[PDB]
Amino acid sequence: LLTEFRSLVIKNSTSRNPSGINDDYGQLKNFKKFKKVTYPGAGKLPHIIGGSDLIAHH
Amino acid sequence: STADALDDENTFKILVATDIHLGFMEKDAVRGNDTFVTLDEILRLAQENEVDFILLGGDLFHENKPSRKTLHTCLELLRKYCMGDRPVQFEILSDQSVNFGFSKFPWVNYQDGNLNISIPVFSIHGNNDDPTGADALCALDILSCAGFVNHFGRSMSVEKIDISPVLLQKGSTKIALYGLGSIPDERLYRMFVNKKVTMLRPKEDENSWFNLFVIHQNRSKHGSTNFIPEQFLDDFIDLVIWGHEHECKIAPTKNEQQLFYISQPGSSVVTSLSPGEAVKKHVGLLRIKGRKMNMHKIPLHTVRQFFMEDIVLANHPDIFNPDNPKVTQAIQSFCLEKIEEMLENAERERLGNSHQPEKPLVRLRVDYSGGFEPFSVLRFSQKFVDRVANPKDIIHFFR
Amino acid sequence: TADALDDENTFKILVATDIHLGFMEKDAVRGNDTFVTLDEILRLAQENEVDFILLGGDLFHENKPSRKTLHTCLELLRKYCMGDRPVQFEILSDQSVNFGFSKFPWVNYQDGNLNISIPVFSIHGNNDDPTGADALCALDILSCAGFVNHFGRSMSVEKIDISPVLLQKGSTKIALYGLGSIPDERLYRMFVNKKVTMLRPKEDENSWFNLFVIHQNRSKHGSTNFIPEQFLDDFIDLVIWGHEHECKIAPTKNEQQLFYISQPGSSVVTSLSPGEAVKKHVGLLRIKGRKMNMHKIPLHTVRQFFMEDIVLANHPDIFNPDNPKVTQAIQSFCLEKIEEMLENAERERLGNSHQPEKPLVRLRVDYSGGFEPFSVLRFSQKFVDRVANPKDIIHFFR
Ligand SMILES: [Mn+2]
Ligand SMILES: [Mn+2]
Ligand SMILES: [Mn+2]
Ligand SMILES: [Mn+2]
Repeated sequence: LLTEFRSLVIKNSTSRNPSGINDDYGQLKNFKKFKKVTYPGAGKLPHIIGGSDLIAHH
Repeated sequence: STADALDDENTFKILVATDIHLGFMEKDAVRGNDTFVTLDEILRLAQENEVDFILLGGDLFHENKPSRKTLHTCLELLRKYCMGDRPVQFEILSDQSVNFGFSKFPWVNYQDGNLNISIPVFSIHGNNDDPTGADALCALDILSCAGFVNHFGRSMSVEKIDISPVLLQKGSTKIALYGLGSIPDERLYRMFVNKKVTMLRPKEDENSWFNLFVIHQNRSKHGSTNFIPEQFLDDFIDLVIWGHEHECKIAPTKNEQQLFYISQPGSSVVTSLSPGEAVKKHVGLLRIKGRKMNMHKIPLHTVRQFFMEDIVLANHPDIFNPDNPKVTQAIQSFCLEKIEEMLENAERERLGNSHQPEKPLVRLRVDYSGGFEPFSVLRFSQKFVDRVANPKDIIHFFR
Repeated sequence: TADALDDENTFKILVATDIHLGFMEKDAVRGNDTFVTLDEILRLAQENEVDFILLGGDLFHENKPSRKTLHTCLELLRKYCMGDRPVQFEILSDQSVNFGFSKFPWVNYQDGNLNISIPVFSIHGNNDDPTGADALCALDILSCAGFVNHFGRSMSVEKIDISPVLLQKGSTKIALYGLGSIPDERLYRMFVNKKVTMLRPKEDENSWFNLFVIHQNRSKHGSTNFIPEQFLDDFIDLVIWGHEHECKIAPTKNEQQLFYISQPGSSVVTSLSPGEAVKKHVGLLRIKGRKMNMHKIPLHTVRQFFMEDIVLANHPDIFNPDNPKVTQAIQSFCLEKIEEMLENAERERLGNSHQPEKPLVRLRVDYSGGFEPFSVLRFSQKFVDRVANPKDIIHFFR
């Protein structure tokens, strides 16, 4: 059973603080770090200019 | 159910698959999409079961240099499914940089601040896709740099190998994942002989690490050192994902001598017409809780069906008489009947599966020992051109 | 003036083309130059808070890029495109029409899964045009990755409808017309047959800055082996000609068609030609209302190229065809010229550490008049460790 043993838990002088997300149930366990950023028009009906809105140039 | 209770905050749900050989026979007219559709099905199953993460056994791309279409299809599928919003409820305790040193972004994909990873993909490069070139790069490197697949288990040094683990913790459960990329069998055998293989273990909570190992090496012995004996590995390893062997034995099996289990998920596509390939393909959902484990095999509904049968003419002297001038005609008749029965079974099975491919694969192995003469395979196969996926490989004569 | 132009209603576009990424990769001396230049341009983009890059095509030199080339391209794009910088402009066109061939038909950043900070728009240049029954190109791979939005594809070859992508930021708006590279003769025939059309928005028709990128030969290399500028219509405001590698990034007014044409030129010296000699640049094109402003920025990592032609017949005093030693005098003069070239190269290099150490050289010699060429290899031996292309330092022609 015994083999090479090396302290692998990554704890520096200050132990690593796991990341989290708003607690949806109890204390939700999330460690992701993605947050899609907003762009203009977000949450707004798109003002799309297509189909008949475009005209061939004569 | 018992499985539902076993699905808790402290239970890992690892989906296991191997040897997708994506893009295999891509240029084929009939089998062209088999690999792609199979990958779609496996990823969809991963999503539906809400798996904590995927652990692919290697050989992800059939060719060492995947063709453009293959890479595009794989990448779009991964982006479509594995990118999402469902929370990931496990955390990494190891030194990520050590595990993924060869990547300029040394951290697990879902920890990237810019990618919305939902279903992280872990894998280990297989024989067909091992790093190559002076740069020593592989397709999994392309995907990883793109930010989809976490490529782990790389070997920094050829003289000596230090298989460091990635420590995955979910609640009270912890896992030590030990992956060893595909290495040529003779060399790895010799290195094991020379005591050049070492496995690091965490000094902390030593007994509390379900030691999970993955390898891509031949399991059967085809030569003096043209394989890897199980006896080499140590008993502290809890579960082993033997991947390279395409035949499926997904059911975990205990090694009495070594006291650890060995799982052979097998290929996700029938790359060859061999008896091992005939077994129904499956993909394993592994559950880990504490020091215990459980494996549940899931059928694939898109894997093109393979039916094989070995017929020995000499074992039917009543039916086959070599002296009989018309023995060849009777042989053809019986082979035709057997192939009809195989197709009947294939259609019967397919009836319940819509997505299943329509034309299954069939190979009849004929032992013509005893003076029996093989006949024109081409002319016989002419009659099943529209029925089977291997019209040119319906029968096989051997002695 | 530039600061005043830099407003919430002002676009900030970085334009470059013919990156020819990875070309001559395997070489020891210039192998890494392409990646260094790509890093330089991306870093310039990220430093000047550019709204979006508009690569003119040929983003990969080889139709099927090498594993290393693709890996490094993805690496750099990840390091310098993904971030927390918000994108401050908006799409107004119907997206699926433009990126329909992708299973995710929308501008990459509009996808929720990816944190794009600096969008990349491009077209497909000749060397990386779609090929195979699948009609996919490396830029399609990057698109699927969600890094580069490959726009301007043409579904049919018999008819072409260049649907613009409409981009607005504050008050200012842009119509971006991207026509991918096409075989020149075929495109010429299509223009002659009136099969070419460029759709326009009915709304505020005159308020849309019509910007049209194209990758085609400019100079007349044949009867129909190029694209006369007269084919374009005057409603187009600015044209970014991409294929030609001579850098002419200074906008030029064509008195006839009343449209500006800017030629960013390649970012790396692919071939030894006089046009390649000019110093390369990258344009921080700005747009506001119907007025535009292009400001060039030199690249500190493009391998230096010095070129000069020498007509021996033009120096009768120095060289006499009847002189038996004429070969040696010619060789001495060539050595002196090359030494002066190297001196100037080092002089200019001294001001930028990043610049490549071994400058490139190509000396064209017009040996007409009964003169004979001398050994190229023997003469070039003296600089094998001094110039980046020692095997071809001199060119003899008549
Ligand atoms: Mn395999
Ligand atoms: Mn294998
Ligand atoms: Mn070019
Ligand atoms: Mn070109």
